[PDB]
Order: sequence, then structure tokens, then C-alpha cells
Amino acid sequence: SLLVKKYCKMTTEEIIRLCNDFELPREVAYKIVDEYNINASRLVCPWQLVCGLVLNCTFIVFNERRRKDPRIDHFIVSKMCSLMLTSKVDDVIECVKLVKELIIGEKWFRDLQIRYDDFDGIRYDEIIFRKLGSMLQTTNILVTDDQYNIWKKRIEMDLA
Amino acid sequence: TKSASSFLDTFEGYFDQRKIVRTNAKSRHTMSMAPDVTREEFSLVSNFFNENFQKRPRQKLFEIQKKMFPQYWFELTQGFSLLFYGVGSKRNFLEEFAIDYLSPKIAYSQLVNSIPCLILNGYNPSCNYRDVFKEITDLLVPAELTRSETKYWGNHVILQIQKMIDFYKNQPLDIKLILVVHNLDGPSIRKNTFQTMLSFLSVIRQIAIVASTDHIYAPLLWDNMKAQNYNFVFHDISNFEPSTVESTFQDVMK
Amino acid sequence: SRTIKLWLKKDVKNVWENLVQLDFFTEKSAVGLRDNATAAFYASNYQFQGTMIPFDLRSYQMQIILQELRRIIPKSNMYYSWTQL
Amino acid sequence: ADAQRSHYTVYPSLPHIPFVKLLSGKESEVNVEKRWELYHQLHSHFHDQVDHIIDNIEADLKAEISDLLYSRCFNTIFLLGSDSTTKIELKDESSRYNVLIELTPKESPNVRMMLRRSMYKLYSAADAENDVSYDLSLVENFKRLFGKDLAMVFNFKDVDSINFNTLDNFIILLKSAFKYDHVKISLIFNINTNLSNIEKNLRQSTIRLLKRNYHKLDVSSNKGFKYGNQIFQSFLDTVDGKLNLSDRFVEFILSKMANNTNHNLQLLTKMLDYSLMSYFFQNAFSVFIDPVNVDFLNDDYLKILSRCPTFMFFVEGLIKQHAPADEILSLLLEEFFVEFLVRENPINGHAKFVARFLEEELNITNFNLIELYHNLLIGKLDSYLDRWSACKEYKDRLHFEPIDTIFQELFTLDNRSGLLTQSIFPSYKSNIEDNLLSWEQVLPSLDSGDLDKIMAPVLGQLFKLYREANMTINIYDFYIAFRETLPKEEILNFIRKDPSNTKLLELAETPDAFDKVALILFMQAIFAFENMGLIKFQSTKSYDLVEKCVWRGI
Amino acid sequence: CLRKRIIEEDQFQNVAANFIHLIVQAFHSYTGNDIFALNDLIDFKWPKYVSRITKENIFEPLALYKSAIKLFLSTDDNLSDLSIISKYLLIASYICSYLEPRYDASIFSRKTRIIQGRAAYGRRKKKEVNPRYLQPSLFAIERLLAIFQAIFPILSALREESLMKANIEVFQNLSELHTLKLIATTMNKNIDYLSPKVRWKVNVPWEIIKEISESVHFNISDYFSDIH
Repeated sequence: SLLVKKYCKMTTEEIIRLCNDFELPREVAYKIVDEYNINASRLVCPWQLVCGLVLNCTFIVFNERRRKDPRIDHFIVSKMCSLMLTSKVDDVIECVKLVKELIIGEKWFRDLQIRYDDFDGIRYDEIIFRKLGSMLQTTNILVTDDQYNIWKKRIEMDLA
Repeated sequence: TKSASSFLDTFEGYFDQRKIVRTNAKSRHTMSMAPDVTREEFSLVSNFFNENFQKRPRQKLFEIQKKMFPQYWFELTQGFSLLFYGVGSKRNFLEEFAIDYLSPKIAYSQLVNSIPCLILNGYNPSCNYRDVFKEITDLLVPAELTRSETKYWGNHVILQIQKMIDFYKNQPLDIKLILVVHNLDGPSIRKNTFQTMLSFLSVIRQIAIVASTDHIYAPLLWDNMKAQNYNFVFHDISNFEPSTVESTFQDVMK
Repeated sequence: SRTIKLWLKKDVKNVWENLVQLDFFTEKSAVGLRDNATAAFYASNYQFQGTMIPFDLRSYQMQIILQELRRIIPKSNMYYSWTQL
Repeated sequence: ADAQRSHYTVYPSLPHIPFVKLLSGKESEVNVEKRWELYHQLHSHFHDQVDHIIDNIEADLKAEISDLLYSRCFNTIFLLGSDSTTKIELKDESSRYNVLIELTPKESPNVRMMLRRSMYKLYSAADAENDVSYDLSLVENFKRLFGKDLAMVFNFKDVDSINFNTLDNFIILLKSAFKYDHVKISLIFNINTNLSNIEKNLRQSTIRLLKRNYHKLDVSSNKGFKYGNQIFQSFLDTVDGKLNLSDRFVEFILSKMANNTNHNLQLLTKMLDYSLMSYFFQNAFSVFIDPVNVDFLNDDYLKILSRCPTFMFFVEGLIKQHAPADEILSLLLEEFFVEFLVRENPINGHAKFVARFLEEELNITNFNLIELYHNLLIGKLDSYLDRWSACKEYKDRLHFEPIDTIFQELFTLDNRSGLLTQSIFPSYKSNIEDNLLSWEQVLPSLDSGDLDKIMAPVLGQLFKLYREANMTINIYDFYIAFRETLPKEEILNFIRKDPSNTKLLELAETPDAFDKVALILFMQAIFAFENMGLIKFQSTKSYDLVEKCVWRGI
Repeated sequence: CLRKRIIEEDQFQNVAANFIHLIVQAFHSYTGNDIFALNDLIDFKWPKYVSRITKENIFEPLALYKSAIKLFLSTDDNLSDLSIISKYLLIASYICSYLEPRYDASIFSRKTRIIQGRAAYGRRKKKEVNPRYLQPSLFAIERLLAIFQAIFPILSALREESLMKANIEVFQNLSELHTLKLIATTMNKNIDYLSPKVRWKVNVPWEIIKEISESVHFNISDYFSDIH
């Protein structure tokens, strides 16, 4: 288990290797590098911080693919347990929640949230009406128009 | 002065940030090293930054918030009191909602003058509950107490409001008064008699209650009986407004 | 250890109230009976802090000290040895 | 100025329903008015039954107190969980005045005021159907003045709030009336906490006095769930055949109803009411709970109803069961929508059936109909009925499997958006903390554009440094930390954007300009924090250190 | 009752006097020399003593005493519904009132550290005075809410954040606890609830909070066993 190993040694090359197996953009990868570098002397297990950083960035960058396909959300963490050498998935989401405290309110995290238009899993135009307590907020008990359209196209493909 | 604490949030952060700092680890930095600023340049820079910094996002957000105005009107017609809260001044929002929107809608739906709006500036420390009830008795003309209803050195305001509650239960449910309360958790209106008076007025279905709160601990003011009487629907309206009107009663130099 | 029935807390509460009533105990820093009717009227409209906390936590002081009890309690009493520390 | 006044009245200037047009504004106004009137009949049908239930609570509760109050000591009644709102009645009993005396803690600062108010009320009530002294000699002279015997019923309201020394001395005072042969005294105590909390505050001789004849009465609405079940059943019979209730909604109702004990019924009424308002305000299919609107089918109704997952499951089961493709494309509907919205949905009538069978045929009364309805919704009614050890022989008669009907998602009360949580029971201080910390979920990011783009609003920027700091903050070091985040060049360019303001242009070319601007903005945000309650000055005349008061996530 | 008991199945005066001396011998240490308290005890225990009078007992005083011996071992002069949030707020207020605020991280802190640091070590040596025998200490609102959050009971858990935050129900329950005077303040009239100068303290004894904690199956004694 890579999350158990205390005071371990790592370089930026391993960080780029982890960030290139998730196909993140390069600026986000160097911001992950800088975020590890400004905390590197004070982590009991730096792989905990790195795991939370890449998981929180890969939730944000592919928010549209996660919206149109939830199984990607069941893929990515299921892939990353293969890289942290852990069988249970609870420590990975614990890493996500523990790192989430340390980067919320940071300027680059907020700019990433703005430019991908992703604030805790939804766009601004939905979160403003859930914050206002609107009765007309787009609740999710039906399916969206894009999901309905791609499902209708897929079922018309498999009909003939 | 960032803390050397492992935690930030929850009780973990609360217990981790309340540790003991040694005397040599403290900073003896004072206000004498700050640049000297007079009142006039304070006023000049504040009214410049409060009128040009982030004004366009505040304008667009405020145009989003008036799409909530029919839902606010519908919640007021079903007997709920509106409580607004958030970061920033909510005074302009409350007067714009109650005067420019809500009173003509109530007056036209009850068909010729519009509904009177009684404004309570709870940010004013001189807000007095007896004079507010004097204005209410001029606006609503309730029946005066008889001799058996005065009890024995009772509070005449509370007994008169209880008589008003017993009267208005058998009246048509048409709104006769719009009570706007800016800063319901303000320095004098947060007291127990003022809150009791306002919750018993909120019992009456013919008075619409639109209130705002600024303190982070404002729901501590209301127990089960006052929460039942107030009948609040809560609405978060954060706008990061300057709040320059409410700051005139405090000293910004201190 | 060296028999006497040990009474429970609920029964000792009545003995405690009887000892307060017989002026063996006195509430801490209590003024008591005021000098004039105006001071008594001012006191009667004040809510004292001792009247709201539970009875087991009220501070009290002795009107008779342990040395005086050793002076008065006879030698043949079964609690005479505990009038010394 | 009106802004500097204590209060002022504005007679607005007058230069028609709050429901809006749905279907992206393409709904007709006829459907909007029909939704309005439909909501009004549903709300009236629910609230008439609720008013009748509340009146029956009042009538039966006065009946129980009147039974316990009648048929040389006090007659003591302890009303547990009372909340002291009920009007207690006394009968007409000839040759005897029955006088009822209400006392609150506000009317009881000392024993003298208790006796003076009690004898004033006694004399006023005796005169209502030569001045006297308002003391206990009015009690001993009552048969000399008025000729009949006296029965005083004292009702102490909010007994957990009255000073107990005053109440003990008042009971000891009222003990003096036992030597008069024409006086009987009843005491009614509105106990809110429990009886053991009351007797630990009274003296032991007073408890021995009160022990001669006392009656306990649980007067709460939680006892037996008899009044909550009637309100929930009234809501069910309002929406029977029209609307469904989700298991999430009923679980939310139970979880919120557990958190409030003294005021349970009107919280339930408020929650059901707000769910009904939310449904009739957000859903254009509400007109289809009336069968006369089935000619109001348009296109946008069809594309909204085609995204139902029950329709999704039904058509994929249809392509599982039907090999040819011609019948599948014909459905992908308007006529098929009509024939299924008139289904009976007999779960409400069966819930009434098991309710009356549990109450009147098995003599079991301690059941929550809301919890029973939740267990019937999730399919575990047998696991709810196997507790009393008497429904074992009736386990097979009361069996019910849930039928996940088609297009029930357009007619249901749910909470999967958190609207009921954000409106009725919000996380108030958590919402304030999260709006301060994040702030990009509040203010839009439109793309002084440069300074708005690269500098935060001042309160959020102050909160970001506030949260990462210690309990005790130096104000000057806080200002130094706040000044480092600000842009030193773009702010000085921003205050030079307006050439009309001359004093700001004069102050901009000062060599100490940026520090002055930073200190002004910092001080304004610090006083905003102080007014919100986030910080506290731990002094009176220095104002050099502050203490953190609020932590995010608590 | 006595003349009903003799028909259901000087010496009457003998058995009444014997009951009076038995009451005095059982309860003189409790009542003292109070005529009134012994009169109440006689009135309370006379019908329960009459109800255990038999033909074998009417002329045998020692056997009649042994038949109704329960009336003389206990005085029995007594008269013998909060929310879950109110119950845990009362427990947390008792904890705040009787534990000093410099060791809470040594009891309640449990969460995994990403940043290097140390929690509180704990109290070094135990005190030999039980602090619940004294008056309660004063605390702030946020300490009470922090300890209440600590002691309240607990891929879809990723978006859960399973920790209860102080919403308006918690503050409403706290205000209800204050208006019932199970919590108290430093001032009693014209109370400024929102001032940071106003502090809070518990207002229940140990027995009340003990039966409250056993009502919710909370181990409140485990926070007091190691401290003294």
C-alpha cells in the first residue's frame, strides 16, 4: 500500500507519471507539482496528498464525461487502487476528502473550477438556484435531454 | 500568520487551532506601524471601491435573484414569513422586493392605494418596540383593551397583540400590512420582548413578514414556540454588498 | 470497617433542608434580613443566583465550627471521634 | 433620511397570481390558472381536516382535564408535556364559585405579586357574576361577602420557568387556606421536562404535602401518535388518486419529526404544505391530476414525459419481449399517457385498512402511521408488524408488494434536490461559511474587468486568511498578510480609471497610496467580520488582537 | 380501612400505637423531631399496613411487623421526553461544564493527519476531587457545538460528508434547552444571546444527565473515570 508508507521519497518525474496516466492538462500537472512542493516538508505520507490532488483534479477536468457516463467515476478510483496497491476503496475517498480541506479556497483551484465550470459537481447556473432555494431548480428524477437523445440514437442503432 | 495546524475544519480544526503559543513565539506588532488614514480618504476609497469593484457580477447576480420574487410572493400568501440571510447587505434587496414589487402585486390581487410597508431598521440601536407598536396601531387601528383584559400590571402591547390575534382569526385572509425588518438580529431588536412581539405579530396571517439577519448565530434567538410562531421559510441571498448604511452607527476608526 | 445504616441521597436531602431551616447552615455571602423596608423591596424584586442552580450545588457556610461541636458533643456519642481532623 | 430612522412607513406608489409559466415559458395562462385553482382545492381539503383535528385535540384535552379535576389538602394535577396553551373549563356548580387563576413566571417575581394577582383575579371573577385588600383574608371572608363556597383552581403555566423558591413559598402560603371549611384548592402544573426534575427543585415537606392526592397526565401530542396519524391520513386522503409519496419524503418527514418533540404536528403540516406548494409551482403535469385537462396535451409535455425512467424501463422491456421493430417505433404515446393516469393506487386505502385493523381489531395503539407508510413503501411491512407478537397469524392477510407504476415520477412528492432542506431546515452558519470561503458559486465570473478577474472580493479574501490562522490573530500581521494577496499595480491603475474624481487621483500618486487603500479595505472587511460575529476583540481600549469565534464545518 | 379489614376477614388502639412507635423507630433519624413529617409518614403508611393485617397477625405484633416490613426500610415520600439533539446537547454541555478545555484533543480527536503535528497528550496526573461535586464551568457556543459534533452518532459515501453540522434545528433545540433552564447563562434578564461576552453552563445534576445518557445509551461515565 503506497498510502501507508511514511516519509517516503519521490521526485517530480513520478508526479508527471501519475498525472500522465490520467491525461490531465499540463498546467494542472505543474500546479499539482507546486502544491506538493509547498507542503513537502510537512507530510507524514506524501502519497496521500498526491492521491487526493490528482483525484480532485481528475474529477474536475472530466466533469462532462462523468455527467454523461457515471461508470468513469466507477473506473478512475477503481484504476487508482491498482496504483496505490490497495484493495479497499475507502482510503482513496478518505484521501480525497482529506485533501479537499487543504485546497478549497486556493486561488488556482477556484480558477480551475471556473474555467471548467464545475463547482462541487454542477455548473454555476444550477448551483445558484439551489443556493437560492428555487422551486424551479432542475432536480434529477428524470433524465436530461442529451442522455435521452444519445439513448434514442443508440436504441435506433440497435433496432436496425 | 498562517497556523501550523494539521486541521482546518470541524471540531478537529477547532481543537487543533486552540493550542498554546509561547511568549517568544508571539508577535508584538501594533497598530502604530500601520499607515495613518483619516476619515475623508477612508470615505473616498470606500465609496470608490464599493461602486466599481465587482459591480457588474453583483448586478448580474441581483438580476438572477429577482426571478425568485414570484416564489417569495407565493410563500408570503400561504402564511410563511420570509427570512433572508447571506454575505453582504440585504437592505436594498428587501426594500426593492417589498415596495417596488410585492405591495402592488398584493394590492392588485386583492381587488385604490397600495399596501403600506412599515420598515424597521434593526441595525439602528435606537429601534424601540413600543414606538413600532404605536405605528402598527395607527396603521391597523385595533380595538383597545377592556378593563378585564389589562390583567394586573400586564404588558399592554403583548395583551393587545393577543387580542389582535384572536380578532384576525375570523377575518378574510387579505394582507393589510407589509412588515419589513432589516437586521432582525440587530442590537436592540434581538432582545426577548422585541422578538416575542414580532413573532406574535407573525402569527397574524394578515401581516406579511419580510426579515433579514446578519449574525452567524441568529437561529439561537428562536426556541420551539418562537419558531412555530415565526413560521420561517429561509432563503440564502448572498451578494457581497458594501453595507454602508448599516456602518454609519459604528465607528470605523476603531 | 472497625452497625450504622448508610442513608441514601434522597433521604439526606430532607435532613439537609431541616439543618438549613434550623439555621445550622447559611447560604454563602447572604445578606439575610434587610435593615429597612426599601432595601427589602429592592431585594424582593431581584432573582438570586442561588435560587436557580440545583440544591446539591449551593454554597453554604457553618454557623457552628467543628471545634465548638467538639466542645459540646459528649464523649459517649458515637460520632465524637470525627470532631477532630 | 429614512435610512437613519428607527422606523418609517412607505405608502408605495401603485403604477394576477404568483404562479409562473412553465415549459420554458411556453405553458398557457389557462394551465397556470388551473394549477393555481387545483392547488387551492388540495390545500383547502387538507387544511379543513387539519383544523378539525386541532379543534378535536382542544375539545378532548379539555374533557380529560375536566374529568381529572372533579369527581383538607390540595388536589394536584401534573400535565406533562403541556406547553400551556389550553383553556381550562370549570363547570357551573350551584352554591359554589369555581374560579380559575392563570399564573405565568412573568406574573410571578415574588410571592407577594402572586398573591396580589391571584386575589385581584378572584375578586374580579366573583364580582363579575366596597373595595377589599388583595390578600388571603379575601379567601376567609368569601362566604361572608358572596354567600357561597369557594373552589380555586390554580393553573401555573411554564412551571420549568418559574423560580422554584417563589413557587414553594406560594404553595406554603396556600396551605393556610386549609383551615377554612368553605375552601378547596386545586393546583395544575404545566410540566415540560419531567416530574423528577420538578421534585428535585421543591423542598421535601412540599412534596409530602403534594403527595396526598395528585394525578399525572401525559398531555403531549406524541403520546400514542393519535393526532399525528390523523393529520398524515388527512394528507393521504387529500392526495389519494392524485399524488404519490416517495420513501425519501416519508423518511425525511420521520427524521425531521423526531428532532422536534414539543411542536410536532405543525412542523408536519408545514413540511407537507411546502412540499405541495413546491410541486404545484414547479410541475406543469399537475393539471393532469384532474381528468378534464387531457385535451391540453402539447409537444413539450411529450418530450418532458418521454424522459421518465419508468417509460425507459417499459420500452426496453418491450424491445426485450417483442422481436419486430415496427411496433416499437409507433410508440416512440399521447393516447398511452391518458390510460394510466386514472389508476387507483390502492396503497392509501390499504394503509387505512392496516391502521384500522391494528387499532380496532388487535387493540394495538402505539404505532406511527408515517413509519408504517414508510415500511409499506419500502416493502418491509412484515418487518414492521413482527414487533407486537400479535400480527403473526395476520401476516399473510396484510401482505402488499409495491407496484412501481408507469409515469408516477410526474406525480410524486420527493426530495432529491434538497429544496426542503434548504428552505425549512437550512445549514445556516455552514452556508455562510461556504459562501465566504468559496465565493465563485455566488458571484458570477463574467468573461474594471481585470481587477474583478484577478482579485477576490474583500470578505472572501479575508475569510481565506481567517480560516488558515490560529485562534488569536494580530491585526497588523493580518493586514500584512492581506496586503500581500492584493495586486499593487492593478489597484493603483484601477483608482486612476475615473478622471472626474480629483481627490482620488491626488491620493493615487502618493508614495504611501497602496498601503492606505489596502488598510481601508481591510478595516471595512474587519468591521464586517465583527458585525457578523466571526471575530471578537478581546479587549476594550486597545483593539490590537482578535479572537476567532466561528469554525467551518461545525 | 381498618374496619373494612376486620370485616373482610382496646387492641385496635394497641395496634395503632404500635404502628406509631414502629414508624418513629424506623424514621426518627430521617424526620428528626418533626411532628408534621412523621404525621405525613403515618398517613402514607397506615393503609398499606392495614392491608397486611391477618388473623395470624392481629394478635402477633412481631409477625405483623415482618409481614409489612417493606414500609419501614424506605421512606417513599416522592411523586414517583426530549429530542435526540436536545439529549446530546445536554450531554455535551455537561462535558463542557465539567472538563477543562485544554485536553479535548486528547479525547475527541480521531481523524487521520496529512500534515505533521501532535495532538494533546492528555492530563498528566489525576485530580483527587470529583469536579461534578462543584459548580459547573462556563463555555462558549462553538466549544459546545464542537463537542456535540464529536459525540453525535454517525462510492456513494464520497458525496456524503457524514458529520452533522449545526443547522437551525440544533440552534432551536439549544434555545429550547435554555428556555427550559437545563442550560443557563451568566445573566438572566435582557439576555444578549449573540454577544461573545455571554457564556453558557449546564444546569442539571449528575443523576439527571446520567439517566439521560442511559436513555440514549451513551457512556458518560467513561469520560469521568480516568480524570479522578
